[PDB]
Amino acid sequence: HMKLAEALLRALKDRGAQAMFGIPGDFALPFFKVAEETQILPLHTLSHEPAVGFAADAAARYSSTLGVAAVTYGAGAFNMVNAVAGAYAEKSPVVVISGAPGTTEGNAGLLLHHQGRTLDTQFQVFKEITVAQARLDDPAKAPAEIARVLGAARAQSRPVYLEIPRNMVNAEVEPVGDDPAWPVDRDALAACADEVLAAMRSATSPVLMVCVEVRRYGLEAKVAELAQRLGVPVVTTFMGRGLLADAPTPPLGTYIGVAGDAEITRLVEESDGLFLLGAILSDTNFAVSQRKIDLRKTIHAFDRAVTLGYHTYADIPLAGLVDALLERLPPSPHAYPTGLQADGEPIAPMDIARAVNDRVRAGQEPLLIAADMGDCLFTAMDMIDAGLMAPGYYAGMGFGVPAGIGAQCVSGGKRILTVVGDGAFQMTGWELGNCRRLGIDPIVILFNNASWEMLRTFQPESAFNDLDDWRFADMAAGMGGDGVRVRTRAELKAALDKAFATRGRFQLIEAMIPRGVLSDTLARFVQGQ
Amino acid sequence: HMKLAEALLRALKDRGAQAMFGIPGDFALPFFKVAEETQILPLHTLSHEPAVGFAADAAARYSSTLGVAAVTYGAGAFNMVNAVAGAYAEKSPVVVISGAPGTTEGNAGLLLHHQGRTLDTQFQVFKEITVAQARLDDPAKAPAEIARVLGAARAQSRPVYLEIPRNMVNAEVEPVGDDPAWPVDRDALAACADEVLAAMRSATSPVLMVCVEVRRYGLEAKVAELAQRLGVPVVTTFMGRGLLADAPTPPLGTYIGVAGDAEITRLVEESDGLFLLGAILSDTNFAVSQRKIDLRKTIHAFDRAVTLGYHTYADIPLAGLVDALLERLPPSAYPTGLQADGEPIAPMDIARAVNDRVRAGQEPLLIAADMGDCLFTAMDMIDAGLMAPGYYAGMGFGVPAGIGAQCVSGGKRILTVVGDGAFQMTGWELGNCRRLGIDPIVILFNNASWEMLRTFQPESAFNDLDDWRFADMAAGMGGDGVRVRTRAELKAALDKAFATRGRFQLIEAMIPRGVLSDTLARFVQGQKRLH
Amino acid sequence: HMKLAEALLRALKDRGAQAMFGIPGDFALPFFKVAEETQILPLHTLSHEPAVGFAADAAARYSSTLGVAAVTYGAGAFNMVNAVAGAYAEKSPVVVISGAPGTTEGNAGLLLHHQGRTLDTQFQVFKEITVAQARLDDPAKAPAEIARVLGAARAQSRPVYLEIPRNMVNAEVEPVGDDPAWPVDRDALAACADEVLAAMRSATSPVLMVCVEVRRYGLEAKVAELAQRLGVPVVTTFMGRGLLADAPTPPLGTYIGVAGDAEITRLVEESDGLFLLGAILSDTNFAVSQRKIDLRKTIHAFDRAVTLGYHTYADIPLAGLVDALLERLPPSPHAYPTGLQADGEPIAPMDIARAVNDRVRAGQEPLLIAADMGDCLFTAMDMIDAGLMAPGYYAGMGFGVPAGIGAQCVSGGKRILTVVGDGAFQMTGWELGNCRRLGIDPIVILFNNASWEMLRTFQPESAFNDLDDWRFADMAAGMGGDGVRVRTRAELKAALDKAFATRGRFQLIEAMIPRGVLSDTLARFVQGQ
Ligand SMILES: Cc1ncc(Cc2csc(CCOP(=O)(O)OP(=O)(O)O)c2C)c(N)n1
Ligand SMILES: Cc1ncc(Cc2csc(CCOP(=O)(O)OP(=O)(O)O)c2C)c(N)n1
Ligand SMILES: Cc1ncc(Cc2csc(CCOP(=O)(O)OP(=O)(O)O)c2C)c(N)n1
Ligand SMILES: O=C(O)C(=O)Cc1ccccc1
Ligand SMILES: O=C(O)C(=O)Cc1ccccc1
Ligand SMILES: O=C(O)C(=O)Cc1ccccc1
Ligand SMILES: O=C(O)C(=O)Cc1ccccc1
Ligand SMILES: O=C(O)C(=O)Cc1ccccc1
Ligand SMILES: O=C(O)C(=O)Cc1ccccc1
Ligand SMILES: [Mg+2]
Ligand SMILES: [Mg+2]
Ligand SMILES: [Mg+2]
Repeated sequence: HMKLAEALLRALKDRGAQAMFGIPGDFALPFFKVAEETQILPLHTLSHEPAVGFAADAAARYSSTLGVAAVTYGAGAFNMVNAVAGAYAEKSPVVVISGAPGTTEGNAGLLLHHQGRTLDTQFQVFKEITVAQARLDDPAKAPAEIARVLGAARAQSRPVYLEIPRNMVNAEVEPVGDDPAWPVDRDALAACADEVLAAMRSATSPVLMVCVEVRRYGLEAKVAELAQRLGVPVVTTFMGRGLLADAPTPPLGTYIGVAGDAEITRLVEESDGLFLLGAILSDTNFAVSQRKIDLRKTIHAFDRAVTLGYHTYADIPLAGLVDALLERLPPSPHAYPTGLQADGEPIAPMDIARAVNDRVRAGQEPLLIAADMGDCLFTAMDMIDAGLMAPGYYAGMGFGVPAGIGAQCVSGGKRILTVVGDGAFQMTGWELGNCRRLGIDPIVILFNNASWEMLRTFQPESAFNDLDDWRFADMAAGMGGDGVRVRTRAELKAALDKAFATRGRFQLIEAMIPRGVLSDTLARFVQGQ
Repeated sequence: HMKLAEALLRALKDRGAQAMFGIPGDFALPFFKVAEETQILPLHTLSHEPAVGFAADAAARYSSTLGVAAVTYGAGAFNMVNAVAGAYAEKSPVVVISGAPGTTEGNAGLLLHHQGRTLDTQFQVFKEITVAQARLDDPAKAPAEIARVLGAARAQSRPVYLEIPRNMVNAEVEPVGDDPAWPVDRDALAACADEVLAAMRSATSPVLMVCVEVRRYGLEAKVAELAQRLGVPVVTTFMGRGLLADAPTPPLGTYIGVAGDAEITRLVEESDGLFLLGAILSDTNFAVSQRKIDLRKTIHAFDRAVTLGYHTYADIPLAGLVDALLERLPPSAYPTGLQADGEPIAPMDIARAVNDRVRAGQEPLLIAADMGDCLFTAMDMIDAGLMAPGYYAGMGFGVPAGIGAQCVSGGKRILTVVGDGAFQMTGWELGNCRRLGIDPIVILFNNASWEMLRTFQPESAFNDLDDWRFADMAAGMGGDGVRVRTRAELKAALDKAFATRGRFQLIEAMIPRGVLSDTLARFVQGQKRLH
Repeated sequence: HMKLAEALLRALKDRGAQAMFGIPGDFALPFFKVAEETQILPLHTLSHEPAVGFAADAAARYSSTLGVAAVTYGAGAFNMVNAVAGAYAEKSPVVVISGAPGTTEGNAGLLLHHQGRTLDTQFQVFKEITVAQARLDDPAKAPAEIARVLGAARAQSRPVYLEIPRNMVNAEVEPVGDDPAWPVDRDALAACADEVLAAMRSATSPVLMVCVEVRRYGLEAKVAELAQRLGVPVVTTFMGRGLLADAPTPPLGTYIGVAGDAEITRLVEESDGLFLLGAILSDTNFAVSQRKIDLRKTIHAFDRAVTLGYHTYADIPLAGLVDALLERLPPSPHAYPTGLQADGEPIAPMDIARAVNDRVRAGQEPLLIAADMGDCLFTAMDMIDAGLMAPGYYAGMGFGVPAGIGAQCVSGGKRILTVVGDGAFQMTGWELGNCRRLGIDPIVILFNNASWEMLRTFQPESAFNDLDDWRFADMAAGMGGDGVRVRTRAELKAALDKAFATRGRFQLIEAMIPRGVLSDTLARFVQGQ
């Protein structure tokens, strides 16, 4: 036997969790107390719950494991609905742990601070944005519930929800067992793999298109081998940008329809054997298509199913399929913008892409990139990376900075490059004030165009997309980092070199960008939509 | 523009409805008044709501069309839940029409007679046993709703629910248009047909097994042609007994595993190309198997889907698949000898009697059977089709079904087989024959017992029933009854029943307790294994 | 420990159940086996499930206790929805026990005979017509579930639902404990009783109107004492006809608005202190009011609440209130149609009322009366009785005959008088064929007018209300009873005398009644509606 809170933390750690992010409240104090005193999982606090969710999500994307977000009842949990809905959409297994009233509280005739219409209102809301839930209000059942919920998060790669009455944190329970098993029919898998391979082999111009699930289930290496053995080109989706960064043979590029490279777009759209491997069928990934794409003519492996030839194979895990394909195969690109003119001219999005890329070509091992939504994301699309995480489908802003924070918190010393615009920084960039206590020194390039540019690009006439010029670099000092505003390419270049040479605190390079000055990609992308 | 009730009755007739069965109640009197006056559909009344449902259901089964059951709010509707769940389970499109309180009633601080906990309670209940429902409380929208709902009933071949406030019965509305269109992807259909056909051709011993949907969608003639072009034997499921009764080449037989003909069973379970066409995967159809059949290795077309090779093709209508297959293909013993002596009557003697008449020239009658040894015996009868609750297995279906079918059979007589247990539930409906202008022949297997249950658990006393003199009670209901105890009397009684028209003919056959068809005996043991 | 089925039967018996009615099916065989071999509760089978429900309901109304109805999965249970919905409406605590597939059945890839869309479909349907439900699929929990469900049936006086997987019938469990307790605030009760008494004392013409709950909770004797101590007249509702039959001072009559006695109607409608004690606020009870009745000006005690003076007292049990009123009070009629002319003239409804009433006045102790819906009920309204049960609010037909059967099954030798019309007899009158095996000999007076008269009375023009003339008396013999058709008052009188003098089998007096010939009450009642 052991305390329930302790059994839970150990169960998470046993399943790969590397840390726990959170913000306490009276309902969660007992649980945080156990998390801090046991130190089973490193405890990192943030300033506002959205960042807690985003960071757990990034830690999960970074290591392809479970992310852990702990909050208090109501004020905490409801403040994380947006980040969780986003993790659900982009299939990131974030474990939401919320404190709640004790099992005997609420029967005094009084309404309790933080509750919704009913004490169960919060549970009801999270049912909508998670794949499994459990209220750990029965010691006898807790272990099975925990294994069931965490088991679901790992299999479905989506968020789960655990509610812990505060009087149960220290209740004695048996250790948590293994995840329930999800049966897989060997004959179905065999047949599916046989039909998929045959479809790829009969195609004249086959294309392997990789997306999120490839990372979620840790299949990047195996999938590079599959492309290798099949002898076909690999292209990522917009959502899947950054996949196979460590592959001996990198993908040919990223498919962005009318907004991406013309040859990749033609290769993808004219393919008679397009294998959408673990892809989200989103507008962001396919609405930008120049020529209407017939999804029914593709091979689609997603959500533990495989569809092709107008029919679906149920209960087929991506990992199982990849292994099955490999077993049947015997052993055995778009240019990056470069050459930045570090002079006295104004900074444009692509100049930032060039600066980054030039240091790498010059010898700097690339950095994993965390990106927020805005032109910063369409610009990162042309950056050299060691992986990339961004809200490519949910597209909610605020992800960038806390994602870089969460990822670096578990990166074992490797720095994370963060790209975010002024609108997004206003929302959550402030979380950087926590870098000192957390012990990380991310490099953040803030695209300051004093505007919600993407929206102006969408509806140029409106005035509400105008924003003041916040002196983000001047405020960096107050949050404990080094901030520098840059207006010229030479200042940009120099600032970037200083940032990389300076560790110990966050480096905010505030890049002044004129309104109307965008990356090549964004413009066309918007019009495509 | 026209009255809602009238627009509904026309929409029902436009879709093949042939009659409306029902029992009235104050909340429905208006609706019934219109029906009676407009005569858009013959209005047949019965004694108890369960029969209303079964008859409407039998009528839909007989003509492969919609069935219409009209009842009153609460006391009427709720009393039909069992028949509707059964029609749902057995894919019969029964259209339930219920009278309801006026759109303004129930706002005087008072509860209304017949209502459930809430006025919407009945609606919530029916959502569980219907594929679509609609409360016709908006004249502007009634037409389109009638269309959506009746269309779902037709496409999915299951029951639907229509709730009519009594102050809406005579409300002006536009006429009802066509059902919405469920467009089928031609490319998917093509891929599906090609794969199914390839599988059938690569099999060395293919078998086409037909079940309910074949009749529901009126595909019997096309399936018989399909089998011919494919050159494959046709077998029915237990539920499908009676299918292709009027085909040039009838099915080889009916599969019932350990309880059926050993040859048919062998053919079915050894097949490397078992095509389950419109089949319900029920314990009644397959838990009888000699050896567990691996259903994932069959070709299964059911509920607008087609599964084979461990994958499924969604949105593929059974009729669409049959036609697709036919476009890819170029054209190309019953028990007898009743010994009419003084020996007691056993179930099989009854099949022999029925079959000898057919062999001597009698055109076979369609059979309506209830659940009990009557059904298992009917498995051995020559028929012009047969309807029974072979999956839901709910008793009481027998007599009402026979009645419902004969009401729409344009003169053809229906033979009904039923046990004493089931007759006690709905056999009494025969008292409506005169008024309905029908005279069905009813063979009542009377063993003073719930014999099928005794077979499951012989040690129990509660299966011993009293002896009711059903034949003696026939007269009071307007029919001719005769109780038979010997095989000779059985034979005489049957000839007289066929020779006598104008009144329903009831032949009450006394079967000794503990005497049951081998089929029933083996079926029960077969099912027991599943516990 | 003991077998679950056995624990359940004992729990029912401990709570007053006197019998179990049912029809088996393979899913329920194991349970019926236990019921028959243990004989904890006498087992009575019927022919069709509707009668099972109606009979359980009557047994419950008869002894003011729990009624027990046992059926098989699907074909059995769904066939009882109407009788159960009726018991729910008229507040009769019928315990529905249904057999179901074993906990491990249904996982073989096969659909199971009797199931609805899903295995849980039946459970879902019964939730709509019961106050509590439980699937006894966990031996550990079974005892608590049983006590919770049966506890709810007794407190709320409505049907409950128990589903028993067949593989659980013989599972070992601990004996069932007591019902969970439903707290009652002493101060609230005290205040409520004080305000009610004061309202009755300040009224100039107070009227105590009794309805169903008075019988359901066994308050007839105590309520007669209350009227006695308060010094006020007692009138029943239409639904409550038959209440206080054993009261030293019988009620003044039954309130049926424009369809009842004029003086009772005036007394009720002009009352400044109308106490609706345990009444159903139905159209059948109040829509017949001559003068619109302001329910808000009344005192209403129903469903564990009391409303008066535009306000409601929650959680006030009727029994508690009656006891409270009694504690604050120190110690201390409409004529019956009679004189039947037993001559050669045709039989009319009221003649039947007179025949019955004359035997009683002549010395025959009245019989409890079971009535179906139709003119038979409006006629029984003018009969002398030892109590009366009828679907006075739900108004569903088919209740009559099986109700008389169920009641007599638990009447300990007392005969039950049943009144039913031809339409209703066609539905369930056939259940009489079971009287011999069950050992009862009810007297049944069938009003044969070859018609659904009530409906013709409602819409005279229609032809579909015409019915053939079934020779019910001629068919009685086949069901093992004595049947006699009567056309003249002299035949009626004589038939009734023969019936009472003949015990050993059911006596069916088929009274031929001309169409259009009704009781006085029905005509006006219909027009009132
Ligand atoms: C939580 C949330 N609220 C609003 C929006 C809607 C939006 C999509 S893009 C954008 C403008 C972003 O301006 P930014 O300075 O960050 O970068 P840039 O456009 O290149 O100038 C907004 C407000 C989203 N996606 N999420
Ligand atoms: C509405 C309903 N309630 C109970 C049952 C359960 C049952 C299945 S079989 C059977 C006995 C039938 O006796 P019967 O005399 O009719 O025929 P036979 O067995 O050959 O003697 C019962 C009670 C079903 N299926 N449906
Ligand atoms: C289950 C159910 N279905 C229909 C109805 C609707 C109805 C209310 S009254 C009546 C006619 C009854 O004729 P009966 O011969 O029984 O007695 P009488 O009218 O005096 O001639 C019907 C059909 C109800 N209430 N319940
Ligand atoms: O601890 C919290 O989350 C709070 O909001 C503080 C608090 C605690 C109890 C009542 C009101 C506020
Ligand atoms: O999740 C994303 O946003 C991705 O693009 C996938 C990914 C995540 C982390 C490193 C590389 C790719
Ligand atoms: O018409 C019906 O369905 C009835 O049950 C008759 C009725 C109508 C109004 C109140 C009570 C009974
Ligand atoms: O619906 C049934 O019970 C069947 O067995 C199908 C059927 C119905 C009518 C005639 C032939 C087959
Ligand atoms: O026992 C019952 O309730 C039945 O309906 C009999 C039965 C049992 C198993 C399959 C089909 C019918
Ligand atoms: O429940 C009813 O129908 C009543 O009228 C109440 C009643 C029941 C049994 C005996 C006396 C009164
Ligand atoms: Mg901006
Ligand atoms: Mg029998
Ligand atoms: Mg009548």
